[PDB]
Amino acid sequence: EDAELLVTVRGGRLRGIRLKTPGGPVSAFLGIPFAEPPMGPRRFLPPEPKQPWSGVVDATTFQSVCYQYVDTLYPGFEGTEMWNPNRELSEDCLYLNVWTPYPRPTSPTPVLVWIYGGGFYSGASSLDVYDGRFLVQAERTVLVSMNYRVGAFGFLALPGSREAPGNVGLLDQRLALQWVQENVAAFGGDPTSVTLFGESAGAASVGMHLLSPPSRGLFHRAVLQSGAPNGPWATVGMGEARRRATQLAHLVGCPNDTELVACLRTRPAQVLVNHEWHVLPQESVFRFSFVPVVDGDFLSDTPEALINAGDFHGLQVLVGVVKDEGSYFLVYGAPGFSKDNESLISRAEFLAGVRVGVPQVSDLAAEAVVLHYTDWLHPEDPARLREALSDVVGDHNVVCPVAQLAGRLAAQGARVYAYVFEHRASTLSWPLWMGVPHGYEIEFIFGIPLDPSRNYTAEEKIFAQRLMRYWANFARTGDPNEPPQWPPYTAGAQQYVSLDLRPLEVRRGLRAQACAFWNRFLPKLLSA
Amino acid sequence: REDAELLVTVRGGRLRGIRLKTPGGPVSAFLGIPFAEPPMGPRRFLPPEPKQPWSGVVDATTFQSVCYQYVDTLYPGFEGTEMWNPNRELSEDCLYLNVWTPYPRPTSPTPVLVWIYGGGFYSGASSLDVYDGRFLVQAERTVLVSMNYRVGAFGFLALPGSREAPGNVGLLDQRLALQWVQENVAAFGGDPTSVTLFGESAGAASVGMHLLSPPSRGLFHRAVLQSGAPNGPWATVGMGEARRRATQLAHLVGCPPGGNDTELVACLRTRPAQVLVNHEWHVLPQESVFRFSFVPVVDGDFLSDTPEALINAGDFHGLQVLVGVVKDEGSYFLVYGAPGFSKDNESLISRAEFLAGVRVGVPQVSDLAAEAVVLHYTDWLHPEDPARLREALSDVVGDHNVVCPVAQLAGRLAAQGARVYAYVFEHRASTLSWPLWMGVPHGYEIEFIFGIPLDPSRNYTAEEKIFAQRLMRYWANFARTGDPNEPPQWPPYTAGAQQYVSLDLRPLEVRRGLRAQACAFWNRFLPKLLSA
Ligand SMILES: *[C@@H]1O[C@H](CO[C@@H]2O[C@@H](C)[C@@H](O)[C@@H](O)[C@@H]2O)[C@@H](O[C@@H]2O[C@H](CO)[C@@H](O)[C@H](O)[C@H]2NC(C)=O)[C@H](O)[C@H]1NC(C)=O
Ligand SMILES: *[C@@H]1O[C@H](CO[C@@H]2O[C@@H](C)[C@@H](O)[C@@H](O)[C@@H]2O)[C@@H](O[C@@H]2O[C@H](CO)[C@@H](O)[C@H](O)[C@H]2NC(C)=O)[C@H](O)[C@H]1NC(C)=O
Ligand SMILES: *[C@@H]1O[C@H](CO[C@@H]2O[C@@H](C)[C@@H](O)[C@@H](O)[C@@H]2O)[C@@H](O[C@@H]2O[C@H](CO)[C@@H](O)[C@H](O)[C@H]2NC(C)=O)[C@H](O)[C@H]1NC(C)=O
Ligand SMILES: *[C@@H]1O[C@H](CO)[C@@H](O)[C@H](O)[C@H]1NC(C)=O
Repeated sequence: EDAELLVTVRGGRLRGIRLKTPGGPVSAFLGIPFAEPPMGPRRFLPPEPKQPWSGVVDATTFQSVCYQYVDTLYPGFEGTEMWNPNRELSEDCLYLNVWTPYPRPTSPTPVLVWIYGGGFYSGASSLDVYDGRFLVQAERTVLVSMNYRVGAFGFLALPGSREAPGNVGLLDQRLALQWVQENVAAFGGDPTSVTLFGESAGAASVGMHLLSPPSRGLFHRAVLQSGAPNGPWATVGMGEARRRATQLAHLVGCPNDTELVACLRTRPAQVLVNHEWHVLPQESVFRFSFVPVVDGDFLSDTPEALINAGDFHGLQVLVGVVKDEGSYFLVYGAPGFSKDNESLISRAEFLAGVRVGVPQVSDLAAEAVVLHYTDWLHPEDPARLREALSDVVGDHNVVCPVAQLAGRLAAQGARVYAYVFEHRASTLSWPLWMGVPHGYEIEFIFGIPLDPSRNYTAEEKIFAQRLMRYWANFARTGDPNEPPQWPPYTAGAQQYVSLDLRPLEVRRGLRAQACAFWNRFLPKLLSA
Repeated sequence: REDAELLVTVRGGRLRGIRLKTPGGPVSAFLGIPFAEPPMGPRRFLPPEPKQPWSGVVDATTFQSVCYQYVDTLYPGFEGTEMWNPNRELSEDCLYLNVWTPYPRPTSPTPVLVWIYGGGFYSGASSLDVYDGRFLVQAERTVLVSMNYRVGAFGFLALPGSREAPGNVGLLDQRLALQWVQENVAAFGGDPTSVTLFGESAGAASVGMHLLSPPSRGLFHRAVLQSGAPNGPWATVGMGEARRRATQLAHLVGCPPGGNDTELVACLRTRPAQVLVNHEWHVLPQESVFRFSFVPVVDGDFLSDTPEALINAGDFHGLQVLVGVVKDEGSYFLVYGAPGFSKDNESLISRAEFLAGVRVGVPQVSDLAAEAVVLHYTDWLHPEDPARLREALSDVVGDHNVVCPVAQLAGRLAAQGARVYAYVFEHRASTLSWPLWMGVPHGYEIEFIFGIPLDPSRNYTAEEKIFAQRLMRYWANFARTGDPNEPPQWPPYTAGAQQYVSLDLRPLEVRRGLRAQACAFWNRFLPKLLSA
């Protein structure tokens, strides 16, 4: 036996596995139970701590993926299958993973905690693109990632009810963060230096832990990649959450809240998944059925309101976006779009796409979108319309929520660093018209290009090593700079850097003109 | 001993004119021809009546009186403002017109240009030096006509429905002059079947209203709209708001001691003309720039609908129009009420003064609408740069009142059968007395259209004289042919390509879009916003 792979947690003993990287070995502890399995009567309920076990838990392989919808838009296509579950689905899915250097560190080592995205309806810590071995070897951190419940299992809410209070998937995350505080030192990690990082709904999750006091004591720094808690998709009101939960029950043959949840608990998990998309109020892209609910407990107010009221002195945040946030989502419902065409849409398709990408707004609000995003010297140019609808979806859902979060946090005491990721991977299987699509900086942050079995260029590996150094520099010090400098983002100067194969370039404004529309004017329009 | 060239018989009787010297040769001028009975006493606020025939010879030898009007006092003695102020005595006896013709008189019928001055429907006169028609007639051998029309309350006070102050009588003054041209211009050598209206600011709005009023449209064949359009937010008023303004004016001068309309106007008619002028600005609903108290009223008679609706519903096949704007339409107006502005300094305003100026420049709109304006005209990478803010507020006022109304009319006329030519005038005269930050201000293309640089007593450069001769040729070519191009080309403006040309000392340059991004806000979105 190898003593470096034997660890005792508070719940008992674990057996890890030695992993190889091109830079040397890494210790991995995969599939550590941190909660009791949320099954049967535990479905929809907050997680409970895993009870202690005798013997040695096998922690040499990833555990099951939480039950979720499986994308079937392009079967067998690398660009979609890389996000699909790579382990069997199960409601017994509340496990987390710890990578550490080999041999295990003997001094407290900074901890990175990864929260995956997936629109709160999908995702897994076991995805190849989230493999922590390269970050841990290159930058000598401890990396933790957890599975959390998604879809109805994590976020179905009948607000005020106790059988389905909502946001339990966020409580799964919080329980994992409490687990890190209590046990990460046994792996060499420093519980006093925990940096949360996450992408899309993972970034939204990070922001929500920033705005929920019970979570704030469990970490010290935050990274939000291509997502924010204050967008139009990451939260839902109590009334609409109840309507969606009630329609799902009807769609699966179920009838007060007590009897409703009891009937839902009798249904196979896959039956809930098969009706998940049909509780949305309209055809759309970038909207998900079961998301965090604002009900006064986990979030005592809207994320917007909590961001505006917060004192954020002493917090450092790293936030950013990819160059083309909107393009990926257009093939999931915007008319005229496909990954196998040029998607050169007409004005009619553009106008129809605006209602799909900006759903549930008045005709006047939609007219305002069309005004801002039309070039009135080229109102019908297909290439310009394609780019414009990509901008609509990306600005509305990602760029402008991130810009507002960054500006408000900076103006209220936080040190913010902002980036735009502008390198299209040579490996990218999506068509050229999508540019740098949503999600495709993750493989570089995790050092995946260092994997020899993959086909990245020599320059891309150096680029990955640069990004891993920025991220780990930020985790260690709150400052990504290697001591061309990366300046903090401020509400006035609005400075950010471009991340690509070229050295850092400092620019001003995260789509400032467009985001003034989404963040300043449009909310006034919807009030009246 | 008389000169046969200076004697003309019109339908009302005989006239005697004068021979005008010009740098290029002699011109015949008949200045101060009565075309209506004097609208005095009981005739105040009433539609004009045709001038009754006279015996003997009327001396049409000098400009007649300016119609009674407010006199600008913002910068006393400043050439930039005094050039627009009355240069004849003020009088309600002011319905006279002017005819310039070549010397000797043309033998074959000659195209006619008819000028309608601007001045916000509250001021102006055909006698202003800058409207001297002698150079156009000499250079391009056309007949030039200009008329005085009543302004202010005398021309546009309206108690809608009443026959004692029906409104729009200043427009009826213009139409009667136009009827006079149809009936009499051939006696001067002019061709009544080739008449081109042209005007600037309120004169341009007037031209457009004659295009949209069937009884006027039969009296001309082509139109030129300089820096103005009938569909602007300042050029017309609704029936109720016109009544409110008339009733408030009467109240401020002691009438009645609202109520009965006949009683009210009878009391108004006893008030001295200057007393009404002294309270004219007090009836506006708020502090503003580019808003005028008494303007054409949309009451179903002269205008059967709003100019917007008439433009959208009209068939304009067989019409040629020439339209355009100056480069900085808004700047002149900011010193008349926008906080922080003055011709004397650089008017580098603050953000707070910019936001306050938006409400002055876009008066009587909801807070939401004002927010939309601020959104579109703020550079959110430089939201507080004083120079950018000054320029932005100029664009706000200029796009809202001139550029975008002109662009809407140009686009709809073109799409509905008219041949349209569009320009942007971008030469700042060497003699301009306004400060440099104002750029090319509203109204300062006129002197080049009328060829004023050819006047020996003024100091224009030689290139500006050549420029002035170029523009006169464009305008006269359009008057003769419907196309400013001489028999680099000036392409027609269409709703798609939206091409226009730049007028300056360099040869014509073709460009696209009359501030298309901005005017989409004003012409397409903002009306939708004001509807809920
Ligand atoms: C680009 O493709 C889209 C989507 O079409 C799908 O993908 C291709 C395999 C193609 O062969 C289509 O049959 C597929 O439906 C096209 O938009 C579709 O057009 C069809 C036929 O008119 C219509 O039934 C679908 O509803 C449309 N789908 C969407 C999402 O709009 C689009 O026309 C193609 N672009 C081209 C050819 O330029
Ligand atoms: C509104 O007022 C006019 C005012 O005319 C009055 O005529 C006399 C009756 C006298 O009161 C004068 O001082 C006024 O000037 C009315 O029009 C008059 O009506 C009278 C009688 O009906 C008739 O001879 C004429 O129509 C008008 N006389 C004039 C002009 O001398 C009008 O009827 C009033 N309307 C209402 C509803 O009261
Ligand atoms: C630019 O001038 C404006 C306009 O008014 C000036 O006031 C005179 C006293 C004189 O200074 C001239 O240059 C101008 O005619 C200034 O704004 C004025 O400021 C004064 C004093 O605070 C105030 O009483 C007026 O109400 C202001 N007028 C307006 C229209 O707001 C402005 O301050 C000047 N800009 C500078 C000095 O940078
Ligand atoms: C033209 O020049 C002379 C001075 O040389 C003088 O008349 C004046 O300054 C200028 N302009 C006018 C209108 O007189």
